[PDB]
Amino acid sequence: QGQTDGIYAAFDTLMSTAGVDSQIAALAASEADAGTLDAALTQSLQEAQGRWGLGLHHLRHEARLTDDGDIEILTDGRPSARVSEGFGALAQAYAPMQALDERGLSQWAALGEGYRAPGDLPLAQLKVLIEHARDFETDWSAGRGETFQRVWRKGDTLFVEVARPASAEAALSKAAWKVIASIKDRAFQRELMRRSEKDGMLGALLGARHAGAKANLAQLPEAHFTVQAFVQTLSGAAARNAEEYRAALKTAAAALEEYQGVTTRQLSEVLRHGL
Amino acid sequence: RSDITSLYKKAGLENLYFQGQTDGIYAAFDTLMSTAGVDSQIAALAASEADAGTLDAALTQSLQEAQGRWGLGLHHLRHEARLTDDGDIEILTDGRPSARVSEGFGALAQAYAPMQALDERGLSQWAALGEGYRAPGDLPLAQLKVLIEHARDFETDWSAGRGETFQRVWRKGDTLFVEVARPASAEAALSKAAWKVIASIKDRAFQRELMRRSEKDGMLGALLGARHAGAKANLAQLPEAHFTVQAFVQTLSGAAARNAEEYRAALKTAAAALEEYQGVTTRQLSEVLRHGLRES
Amino acid sequence: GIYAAFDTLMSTAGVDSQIAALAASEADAGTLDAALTQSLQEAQGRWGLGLHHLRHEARLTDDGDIEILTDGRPSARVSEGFGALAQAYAPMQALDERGLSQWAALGEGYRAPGDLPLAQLKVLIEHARDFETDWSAGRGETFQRVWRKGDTLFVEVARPASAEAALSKAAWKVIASIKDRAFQRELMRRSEKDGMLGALLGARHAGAKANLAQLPEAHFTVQAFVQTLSGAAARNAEEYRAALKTAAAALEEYQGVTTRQLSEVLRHGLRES
Amino acid sequence: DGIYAAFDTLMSTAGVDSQIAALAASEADAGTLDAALTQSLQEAQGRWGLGLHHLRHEARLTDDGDIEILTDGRPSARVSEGFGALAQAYAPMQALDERGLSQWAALGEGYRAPGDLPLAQLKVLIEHARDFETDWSAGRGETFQRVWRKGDTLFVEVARPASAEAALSKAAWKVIASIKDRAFQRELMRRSEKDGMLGALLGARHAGAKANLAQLPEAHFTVQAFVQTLSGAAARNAEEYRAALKTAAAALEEYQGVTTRQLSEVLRH
Repeated sequence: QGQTDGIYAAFDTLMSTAGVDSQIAALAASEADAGTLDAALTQSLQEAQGRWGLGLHHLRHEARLTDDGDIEILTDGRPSARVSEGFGALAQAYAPMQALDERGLSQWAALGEGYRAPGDLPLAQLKVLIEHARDFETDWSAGRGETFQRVWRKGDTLFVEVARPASAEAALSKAAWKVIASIKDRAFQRELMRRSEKDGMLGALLGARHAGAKANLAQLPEAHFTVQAFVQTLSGAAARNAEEYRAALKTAAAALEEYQGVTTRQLSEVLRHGL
Repeated sequence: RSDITSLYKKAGLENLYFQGQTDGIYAAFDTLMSTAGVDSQIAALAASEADAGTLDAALTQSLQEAQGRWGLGLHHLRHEARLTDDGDIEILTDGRPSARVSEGFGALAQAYAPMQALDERGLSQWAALGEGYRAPGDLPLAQLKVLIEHARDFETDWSAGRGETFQRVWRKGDTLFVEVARPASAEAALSKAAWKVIASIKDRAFQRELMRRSEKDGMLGALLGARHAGAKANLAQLPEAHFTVQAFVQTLSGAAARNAEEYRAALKTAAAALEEYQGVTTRQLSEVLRHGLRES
Repeated sequence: GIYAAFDTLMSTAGVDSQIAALAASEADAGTLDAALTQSLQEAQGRWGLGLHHLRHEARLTDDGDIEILTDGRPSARVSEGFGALAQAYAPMQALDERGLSQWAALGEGYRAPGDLPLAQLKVLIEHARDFETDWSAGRGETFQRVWRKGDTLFVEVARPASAEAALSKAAWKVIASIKDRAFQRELMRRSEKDGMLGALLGARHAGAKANLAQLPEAHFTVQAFVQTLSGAAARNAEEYRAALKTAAAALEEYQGVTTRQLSEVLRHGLRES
Repeated sequence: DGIYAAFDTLMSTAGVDSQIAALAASEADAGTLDAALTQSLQEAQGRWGLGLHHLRHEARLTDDGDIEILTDGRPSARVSEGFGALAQAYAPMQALDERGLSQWAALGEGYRAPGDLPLAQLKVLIEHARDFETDWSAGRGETFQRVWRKGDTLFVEVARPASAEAALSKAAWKVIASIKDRAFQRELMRRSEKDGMLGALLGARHAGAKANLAQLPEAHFTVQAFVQTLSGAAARNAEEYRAALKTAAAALEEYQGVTTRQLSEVLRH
């Protein structure tokens, strides 16, 4: 038996947690050769990995269509999960692959086994690496505004990663907190904050019905995946220029804040529409 | 006739050169290796009945070490040597046959020439790590320190070093390679060895005779009683007429390979070893040069 | 002053220009300019730089200098140093792997093989207008070529040599002739760290090492000799062959003479040290 | 005002189909017409055998409407002045020897190789020399030949000298041998012993009529030579030269043959 096409909307919804607009349901109606879909699915998955912050830059990520219309997610050519299995299935397939420190930062090297420079490396020395080394990679270091950052290079491309780890459940809940906190009507704010004692911060925002809220509480991809990182890349000459590097670092930090605000804005709109 | 006299003289000198050498293609390879300062003892392995695989490994390891001395600039190629069924030794670069030792040493030099890319200083223009960025060879040590401590595979250009040398450094994986070079043609090396011989003569009369000759024909010609280029032709079959020590590669690994001060120490070690190897010639050639002496 | 500097520069080619004496004789500016240009052209025919296609001139300047021109344009002034002269010339040269010039003496056009059958070269010498052969080997490890310009046949024989090598050879002659065993041995030991010349001069340190690089002998040396035939001789192939022998003899002579004179200069400086 | 046809008629005597009148009738400008006039003149000079290779040949127009002829930039003749006028302008510049061959060197001042060089030697000059020139040497079939190079072009000239008067006498001969009445033929062939072939056909008086009727350029110019050129690599290939030599000899045969046949029709009509 062959499955359905809700699979494509589900994948789009998964991608949206990473800040990626994949438009796979639309491409699916274009009736383009599977090759086109496999290419689009894989491209989107790779962007998503850049932002989820699981720390799997060393793995080969790909997604393909299957004989029964399913979407298969693979790492290093090994199947990890199918979208039809649910979002928790995928995040749980990924979890054993991670190596995290007590801050939630990946301890895997983007370039793989080898030497990594220390995170506290002064800019004066990092500039020498950028200008005159070939491949190199640094460890995490503290950044501005409670972020963490690292840089590495592979071949022609320089990668600047800025991260602020958060569990999906806590990012989601904190987003609901921000929606409630930024209310001007003290009475309405108080009513919502009291409702959350029994319904939860998110359920208090009244997504829909009682069971409908459950449908929007435990199976949501936002409860399994969230934006923890942003990766900004430079190529060619730009990849060996310290000024371009600094600019990319500022860009990555700014983009990180923007993408970590999506859940708050979305829940804010939900509350607006619920009134 | 002049060609028969020359034939006799060349054969006499060759008999003297390979007197005490053991084995045939194996002795030829041992002498080839001795030009690079490598004591390979391949004939000894063959005499001890070692199996063919061991001998192949020995040939290859010795060839690689020698490539680190000859100064050809083929660090980017894989060098192998292997025994063949017809009694030869086949020399390969990147897995492709390039020469056979039975064809002579000038043939080996000719086989390598199309692969070389030497600048006007005699230094190779090829990167040891192949296509890719190379750092300036005159970086401040404070910046080269960063590359040595924290980079992965990196490479610098040649620059002058202390004592009329040239130097560069690169890292491949776990190993830091420190190369010190002072180019010198095989012919110039022969001239220098003959010079050391003449300079060491203690009989002033004979020494001044040799010097007098060295003004018209060369240093080597003075020793061999021959005009220049005649004296060279007499040695054209010997490996010393085609290969000599032009460089020395000192390696560091482990923690020492990310210690800038160990890098600075390795430069001095490599330069010392280079000067030592370039001050002496092969034992065999020395026996040849000192044979046709009247006085001591 | 400058006149002696020029005479020295000319002596590196075996050319005895005698400019210092001519100026001391109160010769007029024209006579001196003519002598400077004549000597310079003779020297160009022996330095082996390979600039036969360029016109070489030299002339006095008001401020006591000598200006050296190629194709009528200033190339260098003597007061700037001999390394500056060699540097001025270097961009104009095109030396092959043997040190032989790749330029055609006649400029653009066809050049014949240098290994051409002698019976055929005879035809070119007898019946051609302007023609030119490429380089080829000659007698006694020399190289040779020939070309025609109008009524004159030019036969060039070359034995390329490095100026620093000839300078080293002269220093070696001096050391080899020292009659004081202890001192001779001292210099021979010193010549392994410092060079042959550096040891001779005591040039142990920088600055001295740089000063011995400003010698004209460190940049120019006799590498070739050009023999000319004109009139009927310029179309007689046997006269051409004779010219090869004469030019080779002249080259051997000038190389030997200039090295011997350099040796005597260095020895004199040593004794006066 | 048939000046353009007159130039075409002059070019006809060299075997040159100049088609100049075709261009003037087509509103060609003075630039292209001067180019056409000069081009045609130059190749005609190659075949007339005048021996003026060392001079620059140029043909420009004037306001009155005539092809002014110039050599080395100096005016020499004008078409409106007649064809014999042109031949007389050229005569003082020529230097023909006792064989009808020019003594002038095509390259001008400088060494000229002797004529009778073995091909083994000439091969060398072709392969390895820069500019060179040879004197005249006899070829096959009572022809004469020489070769010279200038820059990147090799010039191979083959000639069989013949005066215009000889051209006319040969045309008249060929006409007479066409006569199908041996009696009339025998009378004419015998009359020629005192009048010449041309006089035999003139029929009134040789000495006078042959001069009074000298209105056509055929009385002043004919084909004596052919110059074939090679350039680039071909100009140093001994085989290309050898082929060019034979081609030029063949072409000369053809052009003298055609010119004779054309004279036949002119004399028969």
